[PDB]
Amino acid sequence: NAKRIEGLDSNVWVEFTKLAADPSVVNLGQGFPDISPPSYVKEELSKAAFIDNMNQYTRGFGHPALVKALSCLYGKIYQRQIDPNEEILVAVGAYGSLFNSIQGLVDPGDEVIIMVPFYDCYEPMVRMAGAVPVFIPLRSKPTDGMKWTSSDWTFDPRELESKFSSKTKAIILNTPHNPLGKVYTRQELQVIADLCVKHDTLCISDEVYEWLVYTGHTHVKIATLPGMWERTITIGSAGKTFSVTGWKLGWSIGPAHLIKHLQTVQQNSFYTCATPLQAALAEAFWIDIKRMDDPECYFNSLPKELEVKRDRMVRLLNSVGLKPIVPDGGYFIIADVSSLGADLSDMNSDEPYDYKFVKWMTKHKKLTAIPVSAFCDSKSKPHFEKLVRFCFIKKDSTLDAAEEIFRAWN
Amino acid sequence: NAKRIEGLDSNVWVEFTKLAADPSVVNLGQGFPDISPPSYVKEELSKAAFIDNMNQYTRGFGHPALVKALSCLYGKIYQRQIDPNEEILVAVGAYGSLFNSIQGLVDPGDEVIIMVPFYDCYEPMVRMAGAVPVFIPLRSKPTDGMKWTSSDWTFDPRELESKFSSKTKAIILNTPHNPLGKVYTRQELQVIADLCVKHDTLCISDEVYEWLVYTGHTHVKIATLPGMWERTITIGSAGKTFSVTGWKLGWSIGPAHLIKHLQTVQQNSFYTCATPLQAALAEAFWIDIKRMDDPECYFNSLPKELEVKRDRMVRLLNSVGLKPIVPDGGYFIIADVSSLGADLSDMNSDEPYDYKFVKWMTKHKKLTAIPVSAFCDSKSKPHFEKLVRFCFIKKDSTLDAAEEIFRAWN
Ligand SMILES: [Ca+2]
Ligand SMILES: [Ca+2]
Ligand SMILES: [Ca+2]
Ligand SMILES: [Ca+2]
Repeated sequence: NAKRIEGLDSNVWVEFTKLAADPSVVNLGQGFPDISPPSYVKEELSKAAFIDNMNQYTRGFGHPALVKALSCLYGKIYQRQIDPNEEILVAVGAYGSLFNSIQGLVDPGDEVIIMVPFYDCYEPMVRMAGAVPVFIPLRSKPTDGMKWTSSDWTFDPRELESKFSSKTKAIILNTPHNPLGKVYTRQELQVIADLCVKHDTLCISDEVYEWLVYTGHTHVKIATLPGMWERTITIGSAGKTFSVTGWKLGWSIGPAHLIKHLQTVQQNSFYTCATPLQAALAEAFWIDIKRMDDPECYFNSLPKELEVKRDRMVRLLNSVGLKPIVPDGGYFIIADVSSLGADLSDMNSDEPYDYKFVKWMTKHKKLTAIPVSAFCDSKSKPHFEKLVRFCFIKKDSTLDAAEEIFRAWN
Repeated sequence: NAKRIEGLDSNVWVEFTKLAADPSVVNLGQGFPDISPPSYVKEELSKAAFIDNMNQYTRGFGHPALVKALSCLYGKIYQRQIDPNEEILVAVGAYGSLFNSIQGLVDPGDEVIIMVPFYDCYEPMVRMAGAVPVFIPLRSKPTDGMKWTSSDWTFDPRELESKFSSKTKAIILNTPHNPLGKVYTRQELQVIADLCVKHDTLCISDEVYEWLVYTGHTHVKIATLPGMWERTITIGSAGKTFSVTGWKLGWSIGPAHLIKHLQTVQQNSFYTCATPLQAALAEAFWIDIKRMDDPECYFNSLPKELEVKRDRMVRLLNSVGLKPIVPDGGYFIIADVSSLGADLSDMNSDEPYDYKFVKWMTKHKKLTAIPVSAFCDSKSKPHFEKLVRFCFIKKDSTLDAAEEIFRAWN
């Protein structure tokens, strides 16, 4: 194997599929919506399937109708004209956008700052570019008294400063956050932005859950803050926007001098994305761009729908004494498990607590979830190994089955 | 920009799409079928769109249904049990497969051997992995007096051997060849295998056109030669197989100890490919796998439809004193332009003759083609710059429109 990939071959994630394969199991593990996608999204793929051109090669950097849709949508959000050709790159999901960003912008021996826990691909991507990941953890503050929330988790601004050096190339920001559900505050984004302009670094901003923020919170884009447009790449995703995870289309939005470099990676890796999916997606975006101020709009109706399910899941978790962190955004909820019965001495292995716990819960209680330490650099794992992540973008019937289990739990 | 991407940002192929901005111009340039895809390819994409699961994430290394079909198809071809999980990897086109191969197996300072002319992504992919491309040209033999064919182009076994050394990691082989149409002989393939075995090098075999061989020629896979299975990655395409170029799905077939590395690259770049495309494709495969001896099988019916279109193009090219090289395979035809009225004063300074001629033919005859020099390293262009490539995977309307131009040439 080539050197750039030494030690990047870990997949405990096929293990988590194996656990979940048994069909008498309620799988609340991986982020697999089992709700229907919007009808019109399915319809549009079908319509595009029957047009010959829509089955042939389209523009390398994104299908013109799609990048037209995206520029119009984000134009509104940024309050800025966004250039469909120079300031957007369409790629194989947000995943591939992250790849373009890091491969195009990051050099061997560069430092990249990562907030732990992190969407897990951030570490191997930075190492493959020959760069050094520099970890800083989220820490929790005291609670309001009533409930534990995502907002009770923050970073230490002075600790963050301590991470930046002349070697810092970039920082990777993920908001709304996976796995916490944290919606970063304008004050938190201002601390980060301060350090990027101060240190002349870039910010890679992973905002795939931009539409899933709940009551009392607002998605704020760091790229919109003073001095940040020049230096930010902001990444979105079709899968997350339209509950169509199997489409694997995402976008990078930022200034032309940075998008250039992303574009070169794309050109030299896979060249172009699929035409029918992009065609269809552009129609779907149009359907929703035109009704943004209605509850009918998918950007509004989905978080309204999901918030109910969030609250249902909180209660269910509480009903067995798992201690839930109610999320500000996204469609994951994390739950501390330590105050349940520590049952695992006899499961013999130096695997972190939560892998063990999840394995136990799958065997005995017929429910799977994800161990939060799967989202942690090796030195950070002990500080998170009592934490377990559940996904709730599920239909009622699935949550019912989950309810069946928690009722019967004792 | 990251050092890895330095001077790999040229796409002279954007000037070519600019020449395609038709003031009523018959576009015979890029490999863009304008025949309809098989009706059932389209049908299956639509059916898939309506299944909720088919719109959500699938196995990262390739949709189960798809890897199974590939396994059964290619097992019939290789004469072996091919493991659908460990010996196949599904990627974003064959383009993505090549990228998987180079990033997975090639290190800085490795030498990779390429044959000129070459599909043009080969050079920058090699360079982006920090390796050094080593070029060997194809050369003409004396013709049989009667006609010029792809089989009049060959390599010199002694010249090829001289390009092998201990720095050589791999050789990229492309058969049937693009742009030339050459279906490599068993005798030719034997020379490559000998050198790969003697030198313990890899072979990356790009075989996207493997179904497009015309009468009096057979696709043979180097991977099937004695000693080659354990050292070859062989690449296929959804786009080329089912005339569906915009679907961007391709696969690498080969030994576990090589595929595991390609799997790593994919896992840290794009992760999973589109579910509905892959679901649909699997079903298309099953349809044709079950009818392989029938003239209805797309594998048989397509080369048959195309041979007629090739022959038609040979006449038309001849009809105006463009000397065509008849291809054994694929859907491109190269023609020698040199002995036309070959005077082009309008464009000064020596960027290549074929670029000037393609620009001339656009403006004056409303026909585009691709200049062969664009598939050559800088030292090789002079030897190939009187050659021009035309695409004939075109509906009768389009070739009728072609006839009218050749008719009105003189
Ligand atoms: Ca190793
Ligand atoms: Ca502008
Ligand atoms: Ca700096
Ligand atoms: Ca050797």
